[PDB]
Amino acid sequence: QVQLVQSGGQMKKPGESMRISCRASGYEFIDCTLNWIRLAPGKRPEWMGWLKPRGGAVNYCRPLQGRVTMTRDVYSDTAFLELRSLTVDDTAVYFCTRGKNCDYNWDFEHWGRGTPVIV
Amino acid sequence: VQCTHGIRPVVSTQLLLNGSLAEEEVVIRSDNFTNNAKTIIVQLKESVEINCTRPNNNTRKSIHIGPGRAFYTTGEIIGDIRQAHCNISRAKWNDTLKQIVIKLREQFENKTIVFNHSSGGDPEIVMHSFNCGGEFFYCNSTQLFNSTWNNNGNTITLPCRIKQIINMWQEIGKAMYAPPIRGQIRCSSNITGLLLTRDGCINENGTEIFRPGGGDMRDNWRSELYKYKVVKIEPLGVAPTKCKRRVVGR
Amino acid sequence: GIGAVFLGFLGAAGSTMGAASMTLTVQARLLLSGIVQQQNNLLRAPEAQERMLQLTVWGIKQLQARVLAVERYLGDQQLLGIWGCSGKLICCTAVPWNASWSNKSLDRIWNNMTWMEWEREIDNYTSEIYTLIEESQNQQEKNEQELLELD
Amino acid sequence: GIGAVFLGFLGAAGSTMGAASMTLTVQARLLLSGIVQQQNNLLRAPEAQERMLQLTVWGIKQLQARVLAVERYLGDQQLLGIWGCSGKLICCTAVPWNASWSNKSLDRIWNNMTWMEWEREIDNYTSEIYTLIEESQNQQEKNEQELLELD
Amino acid sequence: SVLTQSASVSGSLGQSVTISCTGPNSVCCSHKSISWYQWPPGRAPTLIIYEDNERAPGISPRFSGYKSYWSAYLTISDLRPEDETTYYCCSYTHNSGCVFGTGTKVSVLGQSKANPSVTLFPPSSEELQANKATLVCLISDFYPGAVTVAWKADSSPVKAGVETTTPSKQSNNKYAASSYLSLTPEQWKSHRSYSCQVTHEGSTVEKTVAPTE
Amino acid sequence: VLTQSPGTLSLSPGETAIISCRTSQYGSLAWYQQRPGQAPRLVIYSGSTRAAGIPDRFSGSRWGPDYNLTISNLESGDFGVYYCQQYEFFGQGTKVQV
Amino acid sequence: VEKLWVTVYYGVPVWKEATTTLFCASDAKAYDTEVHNVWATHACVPTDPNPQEVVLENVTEHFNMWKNNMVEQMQEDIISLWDQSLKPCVKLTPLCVTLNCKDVN
Amino acid sequence: QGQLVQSGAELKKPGASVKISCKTSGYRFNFYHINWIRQTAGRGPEWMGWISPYSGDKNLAPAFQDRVIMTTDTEVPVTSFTSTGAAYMEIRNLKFDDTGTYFCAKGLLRDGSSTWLPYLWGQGTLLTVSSASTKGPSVFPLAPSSKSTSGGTAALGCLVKDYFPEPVTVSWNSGALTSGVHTFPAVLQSSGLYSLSSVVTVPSSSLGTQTYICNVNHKPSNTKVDKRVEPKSCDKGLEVLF
Ligand SMILES: *[C@@H]1O[C@H](CO)[C@@H](O[C@@H]2O[C@H](CO)[C@@H](O[C@@H]3O[C@H](CO[C@H]4O[C@H](CO[C@H]5O[C@H](CO)[C@@H](O)[C@H](O)[C@@H]5O)[C@@H](O)[C@H](O[C@H]5O[C@H](CO)[C@@H](O)[C@H](O)[C@@H]5O)[C@@H]4O)[C@@H](O)[C@H](O[C@H]4O[C@H](CO)[C@@H](O)[C@H](O)[C@@H]4O[C@H]4O[C@H](CO)[C@@H](O)[C@H](O)[C@@H]4O[C@H]4O[C@H](CO)[C@@H](O)[C@H](O)[C@@H]4O)[C@@H]3O)[C@H](O)[C@H]2NC(C)=O)[C@H](O)[C@H]1NC(C)=O
Ligand SMILES: *[C@@H]1O[C@H](CO)[C@@H](O[C@@H]2O[C@H](CO)[C@@H](O[C@@H]3O[C@H](CO[C@H]4O[C@H](CO)[C@@H](O)[C@H](O[C@H]5O[C@H](CO)[C@@H](O)[C@H](O)[C@@H]5O)[C@@H]4O)[C@@H](O)[C@H](O[C@H]4O[C@H](CO)[C@@H](O)[C@H](O)[C@@H]4O[C@H]4O[C@H](CO)[C@@H](O)[C@H](O)[C@@H]4O[C@H]4O[C@H](CO)[C@@H](O)[C@H](O)[C@@H]4O)[C@@H]3O)[C@H](O)[C@H]2NC(C)=O)[C@H](O)[C@H]1NC(C)=O
Ligand SMILES: *[C@@H]1O[C@H](CO)[C@@H](O[C@@H]2O[C@H](CO)[C@@H](O[C@@H]3O[C@H](CO[C@H]4O[C@H](CO)[C@@H](O)[C@H](O[C@H]5O[C@H](CO)[C@@H](O)[C@H](O)[C@@H]5O[C@H]5O[C@H](CO)[C@@H](O)[C@H](O)[C@@H]5O)[C@@H]4O)[C@@H](O)[C@H](O[C@H]4O[C@H](CO)[C@@H](O)[C@H](O)[C@@H]4O[C@H]4O[C@H](CO)[C@@H](O)[C@H](O)[C@@H]4O)[C@@H]3O)[C@H](O)[C@H]2NC(C)=O)[C@H](O)[C@H]1NC(C)=O
Ligand SMILES: *[C@@H]1O[C@H](CO)[C@@H](O[C@@H]2O[C@H](CO)[C@@H](O[C@@H]3O[C@H](CO[C@H]4O[C@H](CO[C@H]5O[C@H](CO)[C@@H](O)[C@H](O)[C@@H]5O)[C@@H](O)[C@H](O[C@H]5O[C@H](CO)[C@@H](O)[C@H](O)[C@@H]5O)[C@@H]4O)[C@@H](O)[C@H](O[C@H]4O[C@H](CO)[C@@H](O)[C@H](O)[C@@H]4O)[C@@H]3O)[C@H](O)[C@H]2NC(C)=O)[C@H](O)[C@H]1NC(C)=O
Ligand SMILES: *[C@@H]1O[C@H](CO)[C@@H](O[C@@H]2O[C@H](CO)[C@@H](O[C@@H]3O[C@H](CO)[C@@H](O)[C@H](O[C@H]4O[C@H](CO)[C@@H](O)[C@H](O)[C@@H]4O)[C@@H]3O)[C@H](O)[C@H]2NC(C)=O)[C@H](O)[C@H]1NC(C)=O
Ligand SMILES: *[C@@H]1O[C@H](CO)[C@@H](O[C@@H]2O[C@H](CO)[C@@H](O[C@@H]3O[C@H](CO)[C@@H](O)[C@H](O)[C@@H]3O)[C@H](O)[C@H]2NC(C)=O)[C@H](O)[C@H]1NC(C)=O
Ligand SMILES: *[C@@H]1O[C@H](CO)[C@@H](O[C@@H]2O[C@H](CO)[C@@H](O[C@@H]3O[C@H](CO)[C@@H](O)[C@H](O)[C@@H]3O)[C@H](O)[C@H]2NC(C)=O)[C@H](O)[C@H]1NC(C)=O
Ligand SMILES: *[C@@H]1O[C@H](CO)[C@@H](O[C@@H]2O[C@H](CO)[C@@H](O)[C@H](O)[C@H]2NC(C)=O)[C@H](O)[C@H]1NC(C)=O
Ligand SMILES: *[C@@H]1O[C@H](CO)[C@@H](O[C@@H]2O[C@H](CO)[C@@H](O)[C@H](O)[C@H]2NC(C)=O)[C@H](O)[C@H]1NC(C)=O
Ligand SMILES: *[C@@H]1O[C@H](CO)[C@@H](O)[C@H](O)[C@H]1NC(C)=O
Ligand SMILES: *[C@@H]1O[C@H](CO)[C@@H](O)[C@H](O)[C@H]1NC(C)=O
Ligand SMILES: *[C@@H]1O[C@H](CO)[C@@H](O)[C@H](O)[C@H]1NC(C)=O
Ligand SMILES: *[C@@H]1O[C@H](CO)[C@@H](O)[C@H](O)[C@H]1NC(C)=O
Ligand SMILES: *[C@@H]1O[C@H](CO)[C@@H](O)[C@H](O)[C@H]1NC(C)=O
Repeated sequence: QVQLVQSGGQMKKPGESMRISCRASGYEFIDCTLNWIRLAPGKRPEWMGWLKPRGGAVNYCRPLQGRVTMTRDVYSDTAFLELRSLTVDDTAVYFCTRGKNCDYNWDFEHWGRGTPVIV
Repeated sequence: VQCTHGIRPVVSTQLLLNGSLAEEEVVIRSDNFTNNAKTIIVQLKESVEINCTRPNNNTRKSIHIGPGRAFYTTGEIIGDIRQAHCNISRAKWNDTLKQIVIKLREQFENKTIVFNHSSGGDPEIVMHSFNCGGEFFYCNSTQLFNSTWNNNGNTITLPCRIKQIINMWQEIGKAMYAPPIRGQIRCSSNITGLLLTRDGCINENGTEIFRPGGGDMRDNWRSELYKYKVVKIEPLGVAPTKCKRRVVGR
Repeated sequence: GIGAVFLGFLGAAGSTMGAASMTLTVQARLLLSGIVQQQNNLLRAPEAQERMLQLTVWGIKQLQARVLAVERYLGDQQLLGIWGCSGKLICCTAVPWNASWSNKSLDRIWNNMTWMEWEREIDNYTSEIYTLIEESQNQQEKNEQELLELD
Repeated sequence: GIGAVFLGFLGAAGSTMGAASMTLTVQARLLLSGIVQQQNNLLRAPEAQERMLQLTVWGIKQLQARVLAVERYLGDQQLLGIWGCSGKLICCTAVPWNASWSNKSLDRIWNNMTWMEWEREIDNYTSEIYTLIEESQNQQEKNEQELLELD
Repeated sequence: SVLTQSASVSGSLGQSVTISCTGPNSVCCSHKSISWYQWPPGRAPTLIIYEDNERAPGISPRFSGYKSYWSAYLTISDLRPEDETTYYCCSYTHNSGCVFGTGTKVSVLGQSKANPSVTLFPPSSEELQANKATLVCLISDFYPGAVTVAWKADSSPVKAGVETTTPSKQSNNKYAASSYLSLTPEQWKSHRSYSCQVTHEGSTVEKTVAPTE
Repeated sequence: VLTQSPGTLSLSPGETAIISCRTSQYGSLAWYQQRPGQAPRLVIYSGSTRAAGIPDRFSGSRWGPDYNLTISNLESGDFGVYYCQQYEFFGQGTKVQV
Repeated sequence: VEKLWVTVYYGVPVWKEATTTLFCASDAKAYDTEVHNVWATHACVPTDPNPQEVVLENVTEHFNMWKNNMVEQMQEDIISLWDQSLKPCVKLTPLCVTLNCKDVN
Repeated sequence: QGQLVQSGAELKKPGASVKISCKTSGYRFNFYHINWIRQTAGRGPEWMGWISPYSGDKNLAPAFQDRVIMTTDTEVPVTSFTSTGAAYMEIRNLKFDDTGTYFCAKGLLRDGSSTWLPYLWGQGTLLTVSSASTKGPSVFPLAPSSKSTSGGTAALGCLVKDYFPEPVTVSWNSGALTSGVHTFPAVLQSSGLYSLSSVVTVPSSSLGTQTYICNVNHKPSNTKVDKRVEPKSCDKGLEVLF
């Protein structure tokens, strides 16, 4: 059993900054790696990047590089996602997930919860 | 063997210091290279010496919180106030980067390669951290990792910050205060390899980016303990040969 | 020559089953005392702090592993006992060779396969084999007894 | 049939001394390795926290008892050695049967009493008996020596 | 060759037959090992027995072997029709040095033979524009391998340009053979309808074919 | 890079469907399925292997450039959109409706 | 062959992939000079002067650095030593006082 | 449990060099010897010599001791129990009778009496040695002719003429045709050329449903010419079926 939950509806105008939450339980937070997905309606599920929660080591995709900012806080088991310079391109809902095991991250067995975002 | 070779348990965050060098030509090691969430370990053939220092001549000051114990700190600074750093030949370093790219192009396509500063994380990861004479450094390694290597003088001085309150292994509200070391300190490490992390979103220009990894610590040991493996001996074994248990008579 | 000269621990790992049949003492020794000779000898170095501050982190790593090595060793010596042959190294039985274990012939077993290789091909049956030797002893142990009564 | 089939640990507890004389291996095995086979096998379950947080409360309960089991076992193997017979299970001596130990006859000893029952009736003399076998070896050990000198 | 091994031997079906090896003391047979192979003509060799007594791996007990001080022997038993091949033996020691045998056309007998099936293919239109005219006679499904070719042109004896073959063993442990006839388009065209003769079991077979057809 | 074919994907509860996916380089295959309110649900973690709560119907089956996911005996929960995932990449995906 | 029989052998050259509690060797020039406290180095045995190794002929073992427990053992150890060595050392818990900091030049 | 492959037919001339190697699979190359045997029609299958890929010890035949020299490459492991490797045998100062079907052969045991004696055998790549030129197998079709009018078959195959040297091979529909395969070898004319043919078995009822073509080739000439049998014809046994 490994629960996951995030924030909710937060409307913003293009060219601004935002921030969301992603609390989790059921495992050694720092041991297993996390990641996000910019799943667009109609379009292909776009990957954003991953994060190692122990040291904070990260990896970002080019279209989201500079804009995206993945963070965390083990004192609260909560992985943050900050995103500046907003557009219509990135209006869709986001989802934070982890792999089936620490051994392999790309087998997403555990996903997040609905997070409405409006632009 | 009965025991391994001498494994110096140094703990760094970006470059691999005082380890063992490659034997023939430099080598690159990863679990899977498509697994962009997997650390690329490099092992140098030629070690590149890196000199470092905290130039300040410090004075110890024992403030006794007691009863039978005191908290030591820098009373003052005898002389000029200066910045900690690390010196390395940029010729040696980038001619070493030549060693790497050609063996990097072996695992990848002959497509041109680029190096970059760390995307993010704690000062531990985003900066070359290490102990030098008892004090913990955090060198800003943008300089060593900012280059594009294709086909068709002076030296480097990396700025460093000293931290005293530190948390190795990222423990549960458990931190360690290293007391200041008296006077100035100057130490010299051999870069023997390092850790890279690929950016898994291949681009037209791109082409393939590699920034200093070092989130987990298990690789520091893999970098040396790769040579070895453990087995359990099982000396008992049964096999047929024409011979009965000599009981044709009793 | 070859059997009367030096070889080394685990040297015949990739040598034929027949070849290895000379270099048993090599890997029949040091199963225990491979470390108790070295430990006692190297530990009496002029330190005088053997087990200082009572026991430590290396304290249990050794004892948890010291106490293993012997029972692990005494497990194989218990088999030699319970099979009635602690002459070690080599010992025949009345238990015949069920070809269901390996249909193959003698010639190639000792001169082409190696023990690492062989014990694999026979791994699954070893349990059934080992249990046959125990029941081979007890038949003999009762047959001994019966004759102790009448003479 | 009966001696070549299954029985079980301590099965002949209430069986005659003669009956039990077949099922020794059953209770001659597992004296040690009864637990080291099971421990090593069951402990390598996918836990990866064998001896985590160093040693604990179950830490000593086992090792204090692990280290017992072997010396306890090696005590009986030391007797087999010091009586000159580590063939185990069954072994004759020159020490004759002092009827002061038990005046009773052969017929009923092996076919009516059980070992639990018997070892009780003979418990008090065992000390004197055991010491007789040791002095039986040493007579033989000197008699061996004397002949090593002259041939 | 050096070692003398019986060149000819035969045996009926369901029975046994023996092949022997002999030579000077140097090449046979005391203090020397002896081997036996089932070397098929047209295919890769197979191994039979070697200790000398111990069989080869994956070989039936039917094959036995013996060695006297002067000669070696091989006893295949309860025969099969797939055994019609040739057999060589060898002489060797531990340090070295295979001295191969002269071989043996063994002959498995007592089997139900069969009549052949012929297909005469004439040259096509494009081939004749090369220019060259070639008549190719085929033979299949027949054993033992024995055929006597007799081309005929204008129903006269053809002595010039005789292309014939030896019967090669087919994959079903039976035999197969082919035949040709080099000829110029000048004679080929205008030659009163061709023919092609072949025979087995003393019963001749033929298929006459036309030029302009 | 992934080529998830084909696109239309509309059938009855009493039928069978097979979704293909193409790639240049090798990798670790997987599959998902979206729902009203719900997010993508994993159904395959190696290729041959199934996820939790997955019957024998979900047949993964081809060692070659073309890999497919078959879910015979369709149902009402099967409506939604699927995607094929290989490492960081994703498939075009396909929506099946009422 | 003949009436073949099982015969048992003790001392065969056979092993299996395994994991178990290792132990550490120290250095001679390291232990002798005090260096006061240093990790948990003092509690180790000394390494043998003769760096003894035996080469294995005709073997080709499989190695995979990534799944190697010696490193899951190494860091396990490395952390344990630190914690225990700092167990007795001075606690700075009351120094959580409000620090009135001016900067330096 | 393994298999061996070799070097293809390398045509050379009397008074030249020719190299013939052997590469392994499914077994430890170092663990076993590598023997060499040809198939001289005049002499017989003469054994040339063996060599140890581990100890580098040899034992050549005094016939070619000075002539030939053997050598081996390193071993490339696949698993902990299997591997791959290479071995060689070059021969200079050639004559005419140095010919036949050449076999490489792995030993039988790692130890014992019959250590070096071969168990597993190679392909058998034929070798001729003459100063004459080389001619390509011009492929052409044949006018169809039935084998049996009772059963109902429509036999068809391709024809090769005037080729040199052996071997030549045929596969139908690029390895996409299984049953009904029948081939045979060639013979040397008075002129000095080899020539062969092929044949297949299919019914005369269904003609234009399946399509077959002969993928003919030749290693020394370097060509892979293809052909197809023209169905439009008139014979004796095939017109009764139509
Ligand atoms: C990769 O590998 C490289 C290579 O190994 C690593 O680089 C190495 O790093 C280590 C540590 O990080 C260095 O070792 C320390 O060196 C310092 C300084 O060196 C002293 O000695 C030099 C000459 O060597 C002499 O001594 C050695 C033995 O140390 C002896 O073998 C030799 O024959 C010779 O006799 C001097 O040149 C040096 O500088 C002096 O001169 C300068 C002008 O020339 C002047 O500016 C300096 O101020 C100084 O006067 C210096 O004297 C050592 O201090 C240190 O030893 C400390 O630690 C041990 C263990 O605890 C202790 O026994 C020592 O006594 C000493 O600790 C006390 O003394 C310190 C002052 O000496 C003081 O600062 C400490 O706080 C401590 O004080 C305590 O004890 C005193 C009583 O002793 C008490 O009164 C106090 O109250 C207090 O309680 C180590 O030896 C290597 O030098 C360095 N190597 C190289 C080539 O750079 C690299 O780090 C690795 N990479 C990574 C990532 O790990
Ligand atoms: C990390 O990165 C790794 C890479 O560094 C990556 O590992 C690789 O992953 C792939 C896929 O996941 C593995 O599979 C390979 O797939 C090839 C498919 O080719 C077949 O299909 C083609 C299209 O259908 C055909 O075109 C092709 O040729 C045929 O068709 C032609 C049509 O014209 C025709 O002309 C041809 O003549 C031919 O008939 C073929 O049919 C496959 O080819 C590939 O190579 C294997 O086969 C080769 C011979 O064709 C061998 O030379 C080669 O060595 C491969 O052999 C496999 O089997 C051997 C015996 O078991 C093993 O010794 C080999 O190691 C290899 O083992 C694979 O199969 C084992 C079966 O039990 C399996 O247990 C192994 O685990 C392994 O899967 C090969 O099969 C590829 O093997 C992986 N490794 C490498 C080094 O590439 C990995 O996925 C990444 N992730 C992780 C977590 O590791
Ligand atoms: C014992 O006592 C305990 C007491 O603790 C009891 O348990 C607690 O009860 C609490 C309340 O009863 C509960 O706390 C709250 O839970 C909220 C659940 O979220 C719903 O509402 C949000 C909107 O607030 C909505 O976004 C969510 O989902 C929408 O989107 C998903 C996306 O997939 C849809 O699937 C879903 O349908 C839904 O609506 C969307 O779809 C419909 C169509 O279906 C459309 O019509 C809609 O338009 C829409 O698109 C959930 O539905 C949680 O949201 C609360 O947290 C928010 O609010 C607080 C302030 O109220 C704020 O501080 C938070 O940060 C967060 O704010 C965010 O939302 C704001 C809007 O409200 C927005 O303005 C902000 O910017 C933020 O984005 C709140 O946490 C608590 O969880 C439970 N505890 C447990 C453990 O269960 C317990 O019941 C008692 N037991 C007994 C026996 O008595
Ligand atoms: C790793 O694996 C490899 C491969 O599996 C394994 O190598 C095998 O090792 C076994 C055991 O040693 C070998 O088996 C033996 O083979 C002997 C055949 O070689 C003899 O003959 C050679 C030919 O000499 C003749 O010809 C030359 C000129 O050509 C002439 O000058 C000579 O006078 C002679 O006429 C000879 O060169 C060879 O020499 C060996 O010894 C010399 C020293 O004397 C040494 O310097 C060489 O390097 C070489 O080792 C040798 O004399 C065979 O005779 C021998 O037979 C004896 O034992 C068997 C049973 O054991 C009896 O049946 C028999 O009667 C004899 O008593 C035995 O069969 C096998 O050939 C190897 N195979 C390969 C491929 O190398 C390694 O040992 C393995 N290593 C480890 C560590 O495990
Ligand atoms: C290494 O990797 C990085 C990250 O992927 C990659 O990033 C690009 O670097 C260029 C610099 O050449 C960035 O362009 C500018 O850089 C300057 C510093 O030189 C910054 O000050 C700029 O940021 C400010 O200004 C912008 C407007 O000019 C503002 O929009 C912004 O919010 C800041 O206020 C600016 O970043 C370029 O932006 C990034 N690209 C991305 C996607 O972040 C770099 O090229 C790589 N280099 C190598 C050698 O590998
Ligand atoms: C293990 O080996 C024992 C013998 O040591 C096997 O027991 C014997 O098995 C044979 C069957 O192979 C029994 O029957 C006899 O077989 C021969 C032909 O095979 C036939 O000529 C006889 O008339 C009879 O059918 C034989 O009775 C039996 N012996 C006993 C005492 O029961 C045993 O089967 C082997 N088991 C395995 C798993 O290999
Ligand atoms: C234990 O058994 C030994 C013999 O194995 C006993 O020693 C022997 O005991 C007898 C007495 O019973 C000694 O004397 C002889 O007795 C018979 C009649 O009993 C008599 O005919 C003889 O003339 C003589 O009296 C005998 O000498 C003695 N043997 C030795 C070597 O001393 C021993 O007494 C037994 N002890 C116990 C506690 O049972
Ligand atoms: C020279 O470098 C270029 C890159 O600057 C190489 O081009 C790559 O070639 C590989 C195949 O060899 C392709 O997979 C890459 O996509 C190419 N990348 C780019 C950016 O062009 C080129 O191959 C190199 N040439 C040599 C001879 O080394
Ligand atoms: C590589 O070349 C591409 C163009 O081929 C550059 O791409 C631009 O990247 C910026 C972000 O930094 C985007 O806003 C632009 O839209 C991109 N333009 C195009 C035409 O793609 C990229 O900057 C180049 N990279 C480097 C390091 O010079
Ligand atoms: C043992 O049996 C298998 C078939 O089960 C066979 O392939 C193998 O060759 C046999 N081995 C021997 C030595 O006969
Ligand atoms: C021994 O021979 C058998 C077949 O006879 C073979 O399967 C096995 O691989 C051989 N052993 C070695 C080490 O080659
Ligand atoms: C042994 O002696 C006791 C008396 O001390 C007697 O009651 C008992 O019956 C005797 N046993 C035998 C078997 O004679
Ligand atoms: C055996 O017999 C004796 C007397 O002959 C008796 O005292 C003893 O109780 C009997 N044992 C049992 C178990 O009944
Ligand atoms: C720097 O700060 C110190 C703090 O005591 C002060 O005394 C000094 O004057 C400052 N330097 C300058 C240049 O103002």
